[PDB]
Amino acid sequence: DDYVKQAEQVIRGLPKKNGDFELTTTQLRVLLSLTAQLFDEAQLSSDQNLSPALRDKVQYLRVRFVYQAGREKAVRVFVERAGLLDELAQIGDSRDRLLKFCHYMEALVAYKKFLDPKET
Amino acid sequence: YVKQAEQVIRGLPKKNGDFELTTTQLRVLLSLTAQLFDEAQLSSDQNLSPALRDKVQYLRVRFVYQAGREKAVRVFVERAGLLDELAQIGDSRDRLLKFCHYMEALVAYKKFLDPKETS
Amino acid sequence: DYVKQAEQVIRGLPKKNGDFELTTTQLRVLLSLTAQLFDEAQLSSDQNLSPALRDKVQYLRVRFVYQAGREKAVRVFVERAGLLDELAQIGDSRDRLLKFCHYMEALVAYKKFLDPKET
Amino acid sequence: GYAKIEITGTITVVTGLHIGAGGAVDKPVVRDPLTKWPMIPGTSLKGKVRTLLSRQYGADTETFYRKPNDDPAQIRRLFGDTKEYKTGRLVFRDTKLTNKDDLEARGAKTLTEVKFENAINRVTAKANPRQMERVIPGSEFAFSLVYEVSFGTPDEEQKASLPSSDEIIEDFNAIARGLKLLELDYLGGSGTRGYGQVKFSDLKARAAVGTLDRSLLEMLNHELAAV
Amino acid sequence: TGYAKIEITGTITVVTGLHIGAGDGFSAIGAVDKPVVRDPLTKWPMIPGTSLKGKVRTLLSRQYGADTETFYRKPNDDPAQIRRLFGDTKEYKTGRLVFRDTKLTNKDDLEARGAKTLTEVKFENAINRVTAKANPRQMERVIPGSEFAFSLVYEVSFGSLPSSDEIIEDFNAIARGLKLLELDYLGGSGTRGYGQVKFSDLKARAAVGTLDRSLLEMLNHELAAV
Amino acid sequence: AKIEITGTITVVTGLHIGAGDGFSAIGAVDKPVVRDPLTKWPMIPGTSLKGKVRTLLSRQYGADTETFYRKPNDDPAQIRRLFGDTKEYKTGRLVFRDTKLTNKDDLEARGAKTLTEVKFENAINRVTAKANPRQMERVIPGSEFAFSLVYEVSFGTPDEEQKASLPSSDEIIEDFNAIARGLKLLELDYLGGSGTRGYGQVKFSDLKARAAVGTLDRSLLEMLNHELAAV
Repeated sequence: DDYVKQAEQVIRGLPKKNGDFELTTTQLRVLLSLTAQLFDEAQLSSDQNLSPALRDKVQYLRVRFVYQAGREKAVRVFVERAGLLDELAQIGDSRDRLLKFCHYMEALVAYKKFLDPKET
Repeated sequence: YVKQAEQVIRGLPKKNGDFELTTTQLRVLLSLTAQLFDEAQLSSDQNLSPALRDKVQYLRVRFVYQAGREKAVRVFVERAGLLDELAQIGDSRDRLLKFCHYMEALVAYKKFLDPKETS
Repeated sequence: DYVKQAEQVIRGLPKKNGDFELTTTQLRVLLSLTAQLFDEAQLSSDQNLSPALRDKVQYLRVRFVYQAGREKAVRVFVERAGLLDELAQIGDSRDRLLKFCHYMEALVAYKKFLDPKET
Repeated sequence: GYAKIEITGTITVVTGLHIGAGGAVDKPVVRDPLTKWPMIPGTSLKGKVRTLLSRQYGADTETFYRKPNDDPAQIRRLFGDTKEYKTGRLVFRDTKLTNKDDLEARGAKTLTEVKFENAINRVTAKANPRQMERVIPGSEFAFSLVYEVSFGTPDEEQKASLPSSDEIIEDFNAIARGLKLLELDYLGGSGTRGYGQVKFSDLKARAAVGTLDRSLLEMLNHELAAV
Repeated sequence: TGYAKIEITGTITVVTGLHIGAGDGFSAIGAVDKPVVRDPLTKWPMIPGTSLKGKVRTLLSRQYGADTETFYRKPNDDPAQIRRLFGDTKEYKTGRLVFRDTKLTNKDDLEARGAKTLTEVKFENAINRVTAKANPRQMERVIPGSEFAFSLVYEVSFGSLPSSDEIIEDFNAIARGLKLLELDYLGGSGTRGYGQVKFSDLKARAAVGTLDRSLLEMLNHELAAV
Repeated sequence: AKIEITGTITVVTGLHIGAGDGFSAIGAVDKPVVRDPLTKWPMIPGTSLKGKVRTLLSRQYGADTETFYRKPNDDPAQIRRLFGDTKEYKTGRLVFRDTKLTNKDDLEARGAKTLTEVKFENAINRVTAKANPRQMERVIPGSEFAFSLVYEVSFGTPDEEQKASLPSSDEIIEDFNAIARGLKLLELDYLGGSGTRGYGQVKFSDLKARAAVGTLDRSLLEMLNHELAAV
């Protein structure tokens, strides 16, 4: 349950070869903006155990991460370090992991931007 | 650490004639920390019930994500040392309040050294 | 002379618009709690502070500077009467604390008096 | 005993709501200062229906109604007066945030938004912000009020004039048209910009104490559904 | 069937605010000009037993009346069945119910829940229907979580003495008369979102005197109930 | 005396109404969009919807010969008769609402999923041979909110200087013409802001009217609908 501490070190496992980053935040807006949309109604269900209308909906989020993993090598090592596709197998059991997974996922953006300039 | 609040303003960038941070930059912080410790007062037991040991961990996600903004907030957290004592919170209620009592002493000062002339 | 010199500063703050810009309604959060401090400061038998109350003169102290920055008349009124310094050297005992609770009482009664203030 | 008859009910907001009472948050809701929840006072529910039910019975057949006490009989019957005073008949309970849990369990966390705004002056189209903190639009409040058999304490010579059921059953239409327009109208500040569409739900009268007959009270609820 | 002083415990608690006021007190801070009935020493909010008399005096005179309909125009015009508790100049009687004062008991828990100033300044307003002008005011009331103790006694028959049933139904007349006040206002600014109170733990005992056996649990019935 | 204007609003373009700071601010860009704080659906605020109608009407209902209407309290007295000011202390007769999203259980079946999209834009600034990135956000143009507002008439008197400032059944039609020409340009101007970028055109369907309370003229409220149905 302490995986918010895990995001402090699994961001440093990103291979940063120039001295700079290579997995900048800009590539991730097709990832982090689509996990928000299921999250907003996941809490809205009063039932703990999910409906089959909600078990199948996470599956599109799963296959878009493997589309990105086949797209970009940076995402392919981003997944298998923090084990996203590993935790996305038993995420069809109940939402408490699905709640803890996106809670983990929100922590991955944090120290990533902490080392990024982000001037607009 | 109320005297630290006068001390941290002696390091923030004001050489350009004006100030960098506001209460508007750290506004989303104040919608969370003020909501937090007013649920800690009604807590009768000393150790935090698990319903808000993640809510203080919700903040620790937010603070560094808010620290990932423009360099006005870059000076602010580390000259305050918010994060360095924010991981310490997870067990007992008392200095959780003094954590909030520190930043409430802080945000009462950090935009509030003459923002109307912006000086 | 602390119970008279609150007059040449309740005069000394200026109003040119006809009405006193420092309303007495502007202090109903500083002076609804400084009553609650005074109601248990005097019930204390010891000369020094109780341990549960030296934070109370600190918790009140930031509310002075927080409501100082939130307004513009209070922004200059407080340090011109110097309530930051008289709260700086107050943490020892109730010797200077009950000077403070009657220094504000010298200032709320004067500010009621030097206004028309229909009620 | 011809005693007091309790009307329960439930208000639920449909959009945000903002009852000012004055972090650097400028315009809050009325904060119930023990539990720091949002509350709805019984004063912005009496002083607002008196601005509507004294513009429905009155202000249609040309009544100016310049002061808060020139109001008609069937208003100053209920809402109380200083002059005639049969009985002050509308005790309004203050009320607070009922479902703190379901507002927390179903996702929302901070219990009070900071909804922004902006000013634009067409001398120079310059932006001046504004922040109107409202209630969460699903914040349901409980809603209670008590009626009574309203036995008159008269300044007037009509001594011991007890209201019977026919005077009572007029008032439930005044309960109906009191809140029927109130669902259509505001409650809170930031006037005529959309805040405070509310929906009064589950309205029920209930003979809490008294000797009310069986036939009456179920017909007194018939006005309550007419809104 | 000898002597009895039935003492009544319990804890009243404000649910809403409460603005039972003192007119011209001596609190001297500002818009405490609408004060609450405070203690003079501790300056903690309290409740006079006059009001707890003068609400159950009033709101049972129109509940035992306004059914018998004769309006009971003066506090001797009330029937015996109220004034044999509350007192009259007609029979010169001493009352029979010493409604005691009570003050702020749990100030300690109110510092545990972080409640800061013990008296919250509930603002209100005046809107005139032609001008639509806001005339404000600064009305002041107690914290809506605070709790006061509850203490009344009830002397037994002395004058050739009220029998067993006169103890029973008249004590039941209190509990009938008390649940009215629970659903009624108590403080000042009635009918407008103030002055509602909550009662709890209301039991009888034999604090002194030779109280009987059957005639106590009947009195621990309704007052524990309502 | 109250008469509610039932309606429905449908967007056809991107809409970036309201950024501020971010209520959620986790999954969005540095320029966010407002959202229903219980459910995170992009609402429409009743402020800019009033903040557009008042500022579209300082061109057609005035500003004829270099009169700025430099602050909108200097509006003509028809605008004060609808909105209100501190000039006459009137309550206003145009009470809006706050309108949230409605077709959540329709947009997912019409092939749209993400409920909003960050359309990447450029800023080609010729300084040091670059095309500046910027990532403003739009909303789905197949999304339908709802619409309502109520008109109210104080038939006793809404003011103080005269004992009668009420509208009878004659003043309503110039107000509905000011509703007609009010919502007219908004059907071809951007509902939100950040203009000259293809934003905020909406088509009001079913813009009918229902009398909330009272008895009205049978012919009136349907010829009033002509000024509703025109725009």
